[PDB]
Amino acid sequence: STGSATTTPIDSLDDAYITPVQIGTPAQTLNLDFDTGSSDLWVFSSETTASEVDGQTIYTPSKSTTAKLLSGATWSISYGDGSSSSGDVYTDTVSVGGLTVTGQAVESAKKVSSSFTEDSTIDGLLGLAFSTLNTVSPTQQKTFFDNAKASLDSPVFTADLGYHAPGTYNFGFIDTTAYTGSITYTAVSTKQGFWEWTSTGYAVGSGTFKSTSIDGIADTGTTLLYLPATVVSAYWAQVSGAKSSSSVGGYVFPCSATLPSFTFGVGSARIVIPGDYIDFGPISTGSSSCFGGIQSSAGIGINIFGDVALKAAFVVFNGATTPTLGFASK
Repeated sequence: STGSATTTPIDSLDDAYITPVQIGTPAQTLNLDFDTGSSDLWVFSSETTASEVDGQTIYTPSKSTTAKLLSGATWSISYGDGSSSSGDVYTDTVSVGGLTVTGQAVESAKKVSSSFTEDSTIDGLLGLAFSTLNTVSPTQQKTFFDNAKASLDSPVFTADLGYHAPGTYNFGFIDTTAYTGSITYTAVSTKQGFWEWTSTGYAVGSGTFKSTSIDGIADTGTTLLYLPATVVSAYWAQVSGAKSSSSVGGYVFPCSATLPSFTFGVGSARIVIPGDYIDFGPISTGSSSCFGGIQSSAGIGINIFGDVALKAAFVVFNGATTPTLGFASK
């Protein structure tokens, strides 16, 4: 089997991408944030505290003839940005782009933090990291990809995120028309539960490539590119007037500036992030200070190849017995 679904930016800055997902019988379609940095499929639901729902579409398990309470199971998750959610669990039929999994754990939110309530465009998350990170207790549950894997033509999914445009998540096949040149594959460590890999270096603009190992994760659920402070300083030093602002929370730059590209290495190959992908716009409406899309990871504990980096590439998440990541230009 295969599946193929369009993913659409939630706003004009590509802050996140939503993909329609069919849950239950008859289908209830919710727009979920596919997140290769986490491993829970959770939704706003008829059980979510009413004051914490503000425009989202909810899953109502009582209206699904295939929903079953997973008795005794609870979940609770906290994300790198400080947001969180928790609740109980049903199993139900879940389909993405024509690919159907029966008995998928659907984590029903009883509580969500304010950032989720305040974003009416995201109805939940669909985690695509390794199932060892799933938070369901006392019996950890498998991700959608883990459940679908055996049925897929090939045990892979691909992320093809658009810049200011829709893109595609495919499951079970690699669309050879969706990229240019060849795909370069690189080793993955699953020891932390992430799609963790080692970039071979970077370049700023037309500058010389610096060969240096940068361990980080491929995370579709994080907006920006978070890299070591040395690398980030070298980038922003090429933008006149750019500075790190403690009050804003990272590097800002004059909105009048033209940004240089940023290149990252995948083995001997190179992925170029155009400068315009690094512009996240005014820090507040009408401001001439703009927020940068490359930020320091020094306070995170891990480097993160978020959407800024991934949307410059066609990315293969190879879930074979020994997983690997592939990157191609497009």
